[PDB]
Amino acid sequence: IVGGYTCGANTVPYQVSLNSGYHFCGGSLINSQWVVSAAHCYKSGIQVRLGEDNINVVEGNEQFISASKSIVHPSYNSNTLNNDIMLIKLKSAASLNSRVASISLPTSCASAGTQCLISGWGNTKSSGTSYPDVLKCLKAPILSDSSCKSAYPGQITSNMFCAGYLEGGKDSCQGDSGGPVVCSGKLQGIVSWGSGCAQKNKPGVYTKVCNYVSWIKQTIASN
Ligand SMILES: Cc1cc(Br)c([O-])c(-c2nc3cc(C(N)=[NH2+])ccc3[nH]2)c1
Ligand SMILES: [Ca+2]
Ligand SMILES: [Cl-]
Repeated sequence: IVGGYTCGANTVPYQVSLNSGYHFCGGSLINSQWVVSAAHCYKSGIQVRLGEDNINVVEGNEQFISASKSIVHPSYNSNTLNNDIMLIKLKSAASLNSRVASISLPTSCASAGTQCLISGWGNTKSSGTSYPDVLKCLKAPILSDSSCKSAYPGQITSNMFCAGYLEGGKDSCQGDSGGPVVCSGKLQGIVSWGSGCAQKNKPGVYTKVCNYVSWIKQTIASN
């Protein structure tokens, strides 16, 4: 997260860190046994780390659970990143409490101007790499579809939306991929891609979760 602030320990209880010997992507807990992340964060050997604040220190509240299976959307296109969503089933259910809690899926899509909270342990520098130890947060609005398409002509599908600042300086970045974009208490986006990080007129692009709620429910119900 570039231009964001320190969230504060456990203030984002649905945030998870996907780990393979190091943090490589974020994710959101939607119930005690399932996490939603981005398809491009897929790899085998994933350990889901819940209740984290400093990812390099065991401070208490952490729950480390191995992934039992990861389900990448069947129509995921790695070249366009269209359908960039993945579900991860945990080997055992997590213990939910005030520090580890799930976030609700939306019933309707959000409108442009909606203010959302984006969080993650991704890079904090737009020109260079500085990875933080604690969770960073950023409040960012959803942009209109015309501004989004004007910024990325021919690359925005109906399963994506832009959120951020066109002046540059505040944005999600590598390492934040897979994490949550929460607006009014509902998970509306998943950190997916963008051109560089925090560059002027190149806002972040997010997977539009409201388009996948029936797919997530049906897939969870059959697995
Ligand atoms: C080299 C590399 C590898 C991976 Br895997 C990423 O997810 C990314 C990446 N760049 C990103 C840029 C943004 C942004 N909002 N500007 C968001 C997620 C990103 N993820 C970059
Ligand atoms: Ca820790
Ligand atoms: Cl277009």
